[PDB]
Amino acid sequence: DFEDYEFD
Amino acid sequence: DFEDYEFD
Amino acid sequence: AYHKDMPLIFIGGVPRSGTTLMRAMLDAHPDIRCGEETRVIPRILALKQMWSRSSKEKIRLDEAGVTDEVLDSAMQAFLLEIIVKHGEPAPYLCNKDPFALKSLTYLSRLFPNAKFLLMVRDGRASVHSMISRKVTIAGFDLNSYRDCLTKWNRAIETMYNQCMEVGYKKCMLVHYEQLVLHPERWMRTLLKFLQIPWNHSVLHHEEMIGKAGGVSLSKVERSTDQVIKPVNVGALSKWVGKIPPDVLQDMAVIAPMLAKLGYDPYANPPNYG
Amino acid sequence: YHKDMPLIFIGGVPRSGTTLMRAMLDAHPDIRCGEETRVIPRILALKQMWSRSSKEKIRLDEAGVTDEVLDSAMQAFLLEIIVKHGEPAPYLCNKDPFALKSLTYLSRLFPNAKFLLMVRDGRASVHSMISRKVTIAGFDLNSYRDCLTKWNRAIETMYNQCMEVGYKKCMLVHYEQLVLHPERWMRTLLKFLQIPWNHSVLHHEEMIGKAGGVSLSKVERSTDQVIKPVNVGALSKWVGKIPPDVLQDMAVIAPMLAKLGYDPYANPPNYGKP
Ligand SMILES: Nc1ncnc2c1ncn2[C@@H]1O[C@H](COP(=O)(O)O)[C@@H](OP(=O)(O)O)[C@H]1O
Ligand SMILES: Nc1ncnc2c1ncn2[C@@H]1O[C@H](COP(=O)(O)O)[C@@H](OP(=O)(O)O)[C@H]1O
Ligand SMILES: [Mg+2]
Ligand SMILES: [Mg+2]
Ligand SMILES: [Zn+2]
Repeated sequence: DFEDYEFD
Repeated sequence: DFEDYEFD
Repeated sequence: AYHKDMPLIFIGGVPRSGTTLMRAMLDAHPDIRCGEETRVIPRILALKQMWSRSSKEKIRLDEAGVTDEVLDSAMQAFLLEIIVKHGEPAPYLCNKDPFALKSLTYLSRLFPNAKFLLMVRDGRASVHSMISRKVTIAGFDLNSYRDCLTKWNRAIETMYNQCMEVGYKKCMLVHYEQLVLHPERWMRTLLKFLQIPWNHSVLHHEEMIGKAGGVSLSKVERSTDQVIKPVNVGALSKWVGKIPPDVLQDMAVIAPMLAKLGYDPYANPPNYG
Repeated sequence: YHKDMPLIFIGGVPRSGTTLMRAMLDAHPDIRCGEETRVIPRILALKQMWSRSSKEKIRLDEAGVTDEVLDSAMQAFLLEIIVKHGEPAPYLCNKDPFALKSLTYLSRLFPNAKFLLMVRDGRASVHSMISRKVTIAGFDLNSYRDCLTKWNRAIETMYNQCMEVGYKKCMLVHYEQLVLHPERWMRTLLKFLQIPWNHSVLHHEEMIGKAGGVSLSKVERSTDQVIKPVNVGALSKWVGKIPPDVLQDMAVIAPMLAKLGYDPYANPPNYGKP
């Protein structure tokens, strides 16, 4: 469920 | 954009 | 002085279950401070829970050196800053954020001398309260008694199971209806559980609103205008007649936690007395 | 450890030489960065949301959860992660690319923190994430157009904050310039950090897995590149890969290219031309 990174 | 509480 | 081994009190439950009353009755005690809902505590607990529940993510964190030990230390540090610094000092610090008890067992790990008070109220009452007053909860559809009872059921099942997991030396279930019908009985039992001396002021919390060593209220919390009143029986069964008959029909199936917690799902209302 | 300790934060858009940067610093005997924490940018993002809402800030203030309280909690959480997730060293460092979306905030929490913003040609960063399938929430990896638009947004925010805090607190490091002139840039960078030179930063590959050296995560996406010596093989792999509509619209899609010294109509720029 988590990606390599998150851009919010 | 926040509710009183969050369930999760 | 503060540290992760200090004796903390965490109050919670599903919103609209007498959690503000409970914390206000404790705030009326000269040696306890709870204060207002922090809001941020359940949010950071939820974030953490999502990390540690993904097997893939836990592996990535472990390989980064962000182990349970590291995370737990960081969480202890964050949570203590919030609990300690957001309110007045007292010998016994307390936190009330209803959904913090979705992480009850985890908190009991982080804070080994913490005790927990799980407020339990008839789900029909809690649901009618949130719907009628429009108290918003992410994940609850206030247009549906059925959805709200379903979600109430899931939420209290998690919190109840964790209360039972840590056991009677760490968690006490407090039934809202019992508390308002018998507050001396229940407050004496509860203060014995917490190992804090009796004080009669907990039965007259209305007299301690806005006073030093007393009850600090937020003007934007949804329960403030109720908690300024003395401990009363006016909210026992406002729900009766307000729930759609199709939801009444299916009550035991929608909300099996009612029967588990001693509330008759066919009684409109149960004789709480 | 305390909130006045010297700290180094590295970031930028992913696929911009951030892992190389932190590895070159990790090769210094007195600096430890370590692996990406993953959790730091998440807690920063949460905290920012509470600040992007007047209604919520009012609720928090009326609960006693003021900026002073939140800042103390944030400092405590962040220091525990930074300090405890890796080996001790005189100069601690954190690299999580998007932590620098909260650059100005971190600078306020940590007055002795300095920042290194990695900048790489957005066309190179985008081709890297798409070709390697490095996932970023909010980026559509089936669209060069979307990824360049989101790259542009992300680096604009981070760049503006870097400049806002100023040259004594944040240094822009161009990836292409670093790999083309490693000693030149490492000398400048270590002087900016006020850390004495160590030659080991120029042979970081020799410090992989060594005490006081470079610890690499087997599940990080840049690991198999950073095991190699500093090299110029990744400057222009993007050339010819971008669809022609996106090439035509490049200056409009990604105005930060020109602002950061990259000619949006050169395929590629001659990065080393003085
Ligand atoms: N002084 C008091 N006596 C009895 N119940 C009280 C009270 N103060 C608050 N409560 C009850 O607590 C409920 C809210 O719980 P919480 O604080 O957990 O959201 C409200 O139910 P109603 O909305 O049905 O009136 C409210 O009436
Ligand atoms: N030793 C090295 N020399 C040159 N570039 C390197 C390197 N190690 C890593 N990089 C580059 O850093 C980029 C990834 O940056 P980040 O760590 O910020 O995600 C990769 O680009 P490519 O994917 O285009 O090869 C990679 O080649
Ligand atoms: Mg008190
Ligand atoms: Mg080192
Ligand atoms: Zn009274």
